[PDB]
Amino acid sequence: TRDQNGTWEMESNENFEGYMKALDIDFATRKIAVRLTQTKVIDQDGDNFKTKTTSTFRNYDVDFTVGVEFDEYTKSLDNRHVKALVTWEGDVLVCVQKGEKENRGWKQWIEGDKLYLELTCGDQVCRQVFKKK
Ligand SMILES: CC1=C(/C=C/C(C)=C/C=C/C(C)=C/CO)C(C)(C)CCC1
Repeated sequence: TRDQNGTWEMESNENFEGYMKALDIDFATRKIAVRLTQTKVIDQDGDNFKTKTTSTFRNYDVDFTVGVEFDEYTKSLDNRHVKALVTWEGDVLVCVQKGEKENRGWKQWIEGDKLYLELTCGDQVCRQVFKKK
């Protein structure tokens, strides 16, 4: 169902490098970042989300309200401005990031005690799995 609250520790990371390549993240950053285990912290209250994604290298925080379009500045990533919109499709949390890159966004959902994240940009898809701590 729709409750994504918790501290979530990465179990699997697939094609993170291709996704970052599609974002044109620089070589040295990609090569370090592809090594790392991530932790995701999600505070969800009704439609209000506060998320922190953490690694030993760099963190990325984004806050949003479901159904409310917002300007996302991807400073720790590819450093672009996108117009993001997060909505529910069934119990899948879907984000479209409109801007320079085509097909850019992500989908996040819970199955049991695991959180699944699919990150897309261009023709690249990264798939992550996290275990609830
Ligand atoms: C590329 C890249 C990273 C990946 C960040 C990502 C992919 C965060 C996704 C946020 C989402 C989907 C929030 C949903 O609640 C980190 C900062 C780890 C290391 C440096 C470069």
